[PDB]
Amino acid sequence: LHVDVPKDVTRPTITTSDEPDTLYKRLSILVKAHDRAVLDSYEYFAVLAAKELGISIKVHEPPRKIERFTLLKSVHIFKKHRVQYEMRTLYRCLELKHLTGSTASVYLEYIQRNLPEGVAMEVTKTQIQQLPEHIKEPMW
Amino acid sequence: YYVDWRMLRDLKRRKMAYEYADERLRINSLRKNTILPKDLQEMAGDEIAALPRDSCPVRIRNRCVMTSRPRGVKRRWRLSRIVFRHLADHGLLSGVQRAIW
Amino acid sequence: RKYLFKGKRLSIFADKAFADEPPEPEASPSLWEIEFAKQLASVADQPFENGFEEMIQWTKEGKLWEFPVNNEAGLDDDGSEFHEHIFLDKYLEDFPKQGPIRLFMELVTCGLSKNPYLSVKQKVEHIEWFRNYFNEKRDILKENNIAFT
Amino acid sequence: KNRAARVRVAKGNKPVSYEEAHAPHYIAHRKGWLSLHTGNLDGEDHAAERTLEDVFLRKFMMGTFPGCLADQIVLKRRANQVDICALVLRQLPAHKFYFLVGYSETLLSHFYKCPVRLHLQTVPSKVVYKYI
Amino acid sequence: EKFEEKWNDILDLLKHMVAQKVKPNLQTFNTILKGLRKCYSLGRIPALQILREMKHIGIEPSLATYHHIIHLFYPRDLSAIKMPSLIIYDIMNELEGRTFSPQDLDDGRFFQLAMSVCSSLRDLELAYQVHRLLNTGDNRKLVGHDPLRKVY
Ligand SMILES: [Mg+2]
Repeated sequence: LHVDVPKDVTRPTITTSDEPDTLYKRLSILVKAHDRAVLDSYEYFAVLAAKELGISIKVHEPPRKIERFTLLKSVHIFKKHRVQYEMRTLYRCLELKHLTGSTASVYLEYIQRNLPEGVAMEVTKTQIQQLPEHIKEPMW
Repeated sequence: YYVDWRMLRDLKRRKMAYEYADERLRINSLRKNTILPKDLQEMAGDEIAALPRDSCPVRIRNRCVMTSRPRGVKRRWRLSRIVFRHLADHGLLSGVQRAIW
Repeated sequence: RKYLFKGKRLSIFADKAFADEPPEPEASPSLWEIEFAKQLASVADQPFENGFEEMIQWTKEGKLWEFPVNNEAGLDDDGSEFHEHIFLDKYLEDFPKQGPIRLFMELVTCGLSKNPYLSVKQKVEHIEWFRNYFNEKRDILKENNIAFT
Repeated sequence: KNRAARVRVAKGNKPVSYEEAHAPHYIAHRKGWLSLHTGNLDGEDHAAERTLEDVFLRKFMMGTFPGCLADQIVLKRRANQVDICALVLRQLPAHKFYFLVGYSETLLSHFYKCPVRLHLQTVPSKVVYKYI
Repeated sequence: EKFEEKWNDILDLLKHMVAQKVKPNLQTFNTILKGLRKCYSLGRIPALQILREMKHIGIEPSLATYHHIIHLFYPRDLSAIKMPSLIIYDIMNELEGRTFSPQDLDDGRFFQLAMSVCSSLRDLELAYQVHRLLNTGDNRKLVGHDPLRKVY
């Protein structure tokens, strides 16, 4: 729009609670896909988004898995003649660090909503909390 | 309409095994142990026998959902080798390709 | 001159020192109140302007998953607790306190505690089934020197 | 000889599309996948159910747009959303397409209990990759 | 037959609303102003008094409430175009930057009526204020339906 622009765009309401926030020491995001190029683009989108929100991120490529199975090519007899099929799974792991619970929800929502088709995520949150009040003091 | 009469009989076997699962579980537990009197175990062996034969879960056969083929089926997709090959060879299965190596 | 908020007013009403004294739902929503609300919604009813507004509407209606993904969204097993699922020996009080029936029911309640696919209500039904089963077999048990209830 | 998904040679007068021209062994090499879901990835479930929905969704779209499909449809699942991307010939009037989209979307959203959207790209005529 | 009697009657309903300890709502005032659009000549002073009382009571005027005052102060079939009223300028100043929500059934009507009044006065600066109000927040949702969206 050249001349017609919103004036005061309405923004969602974010209210700070009185409950303490979760503290994630680590947050591993393992995305899976049949296509490496999609993982490269999603890795670029996710790493850029993390750096723009202040999150610390590292990326590595877990070894790929290929599952192969054999089938009978003909409809009837001709046993020795087979056809083989495979499914290739590729992995990209986004290891985030030192995240509060508010930062991990907004980031995960943003990147999960933009997860391309054919891509599956496996978030592995690692929360850190104090010791139970009972355990703190030995009681007989 | 299901594919054939063989698929219809199997469908009924699958719905009657679901109905009698709790019953056959509770009764069969009384037999798979050595802690209860053998008189009770011999009697529970007859209560399970009296249940209808289609409740028995070993009479279910995995058939192709689209052609009702009894053998040659792949359990992850529930399709026969012939039907699976038609969808796979046309690019219609997500991520399935031919294996060249 | 024609000041919108400067000048004489009707003065039939007085300043509302008391405000909204009767509650808004004085009675359960009537057809008249339920329908007027639907008409107020149509006043601001405009078509979707982009894919965001469409997804916002689907989310408000439950059609689209909420994010971040929670695999247990809306999945509460009767608001139970861990101790309810794991400690099930309270329900074995009717059974004999010792003997073969106690030894068997202990194995039954041990498995039920390790069952993640059943609710507490379903687990109790398994225990109740055996209570009625052994009651029916009172005569066979008595021959074997086992006394039930 | 292999007869699977191979549009065999005629006498140079048969117009095959890009998808039809390539045999099964070119999948993941020259041509991609028509459906993209996460159900065939490693350690993922519900492959059987996603595949059955695809078979139906293709037969439904052919009958709902009879003779108006220039190429096979592309199915894209994201979260619980389903997206159907179909190349459709410009045979029917414009207003008729709005009817079939509203109908086919609502009908398939109440049948599979997901949000379903239809994406139609109109072509003047079938696109010919080569004459075989 | 007589407006003075008719107006005094409608006021009597309002006086019984205070005897019975019933407090008026936005719709109550909107209804009175919509009725006043019949008597353009004699409804001007009464209409302003209503809006002053609306604020004192604590009811917040909605877009519909101004839509009715505009109709009453800027008649479409206005022969006296020589010296039009200036209230439209004051209203827009009052509503500058505010965001509005659906709270009546005539909220959509306001924007289409306001733009029309700008064309009659041939004031393009006022048209920018009206459109500028439409862009603040989500006011765009109250432009109107198909008949009034294309007129605005
Ligand atoms: Mg067998």
